[PDB]
Amino acid sequence: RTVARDITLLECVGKGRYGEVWRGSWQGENVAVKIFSSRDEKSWFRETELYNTVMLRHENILGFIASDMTSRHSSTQLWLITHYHEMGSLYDYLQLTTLDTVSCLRIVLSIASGLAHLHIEIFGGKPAIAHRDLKSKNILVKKNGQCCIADLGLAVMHRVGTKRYMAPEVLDETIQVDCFDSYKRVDIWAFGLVLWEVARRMVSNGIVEDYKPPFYDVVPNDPSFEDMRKVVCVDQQRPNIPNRWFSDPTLTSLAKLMKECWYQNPSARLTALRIKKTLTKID
Ligand SMILES: COc1cc(-c2cncc(-c3ccc(C4CCN(C)CC4)cc3)c2C)cc(OC)c1OC
Ligand SMILES: COc1cc(-c2cncc(-c3ccc(C4CCN(C)CC4)cc3)c2C)cc(OC)c1OC
Ligand SMILES: COc1cc(-c2cncc(-c3ccc(C4CCN(C)CC4)cc3)c2C)cc(OC)c1OC
Repeated sequence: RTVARDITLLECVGKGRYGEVWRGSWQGENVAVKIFSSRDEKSWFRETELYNTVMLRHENILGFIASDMTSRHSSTQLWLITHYHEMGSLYDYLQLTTLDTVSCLRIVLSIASGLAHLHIEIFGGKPAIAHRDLKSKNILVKKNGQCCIADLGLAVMHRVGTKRYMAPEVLDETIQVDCFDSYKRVDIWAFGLVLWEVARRMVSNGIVEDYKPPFYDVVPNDPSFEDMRKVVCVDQQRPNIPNRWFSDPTLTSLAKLMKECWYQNPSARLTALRIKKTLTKID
């Protein structure tokens, strides 16, 4: 039996402290190849351990293909190989695309669908999973207008999260760390922020907001843990809802939904399944 494993790396589509992502080719088809820095080996191990536990398969979860460890002279090479989404991240896409009502709802309901799939325990099945680093750079846009959730390097089954998206209980270190539901409620906070980022790009009455990240007006770039704690915990600020949203029934409903993801009390926040149901009744 022939096992053709060689992947041709073609173009770098992302570089950071995590390492690099490449468009590659295997047997005539695009794949995405994440090459980990030694600094972030634990993210490869965690995502590989999760996929060795449960082979997640969902239209709104980035599709797993392979985990590879290769011995080198003086180092270990760690690759994660997935489906390739040529439209890139939601963060990328929102910069220079605006949305209509149908495309905005389709994006957010697809994210909610992927998140509820992670969060749910299925018996007889899958363990419940919290993501712990949900953000617009960790969501990819597919050609059919739905999105998928990426990067399970911090996920927990039943590195810290991106500080801009951290829930108040994470910033004030009150999170109930032994309690799995706490981690779902941290994802819901982050989902609300992503919902806000997308909703801003939905046109109503000839108006749209420019792309901005959550809290762009109250924290610096690369905000510190203290910068975030002061805004979110001490002053209890939340992202602005522009007046123009209140002329549009879809954005009026989405504003209500995002507020129900942002309660200071984590147990007051909506569940991913309740968010899905609410989105299916909008429009
Ligand atoms: C090891 O490494 C890599 C391997 C491959 C790869 C290439 N051809 C064929 C395969 C294959 C799949 C599945 C079976 C099954 C068939 C039914 N039988 C009852 C059990 C066995 C056999 C062979 C694979 C897995 C790709 C890779 O990357 C693109 C690899 O590198 C990560
Ligand atoms: C890793 O990824 C890819 C792998 C392959 C691939 C290559 N050789 C063989 C296979 C295979 C054959 C047969 C079985 C059996 C298992 C049990 N039996 C009861 C029925 C089915 C399983 C596996 C596959 C899946 C193709 C891919 O794409 C076309 C892959 O994706 C990029
Ligand atoms: C968030 O995280 C992961 C993401 C991915 C991933 C999957 N498909 C496509 C991409 C991508 C492709 C292309 C662009 C650009 C470049 C071409 N053009 C100039 C504009 C568009 C951006 C992004 C990525 C980055 C894979 C991962 O692992 C293998 C990730 O980590 C888990």
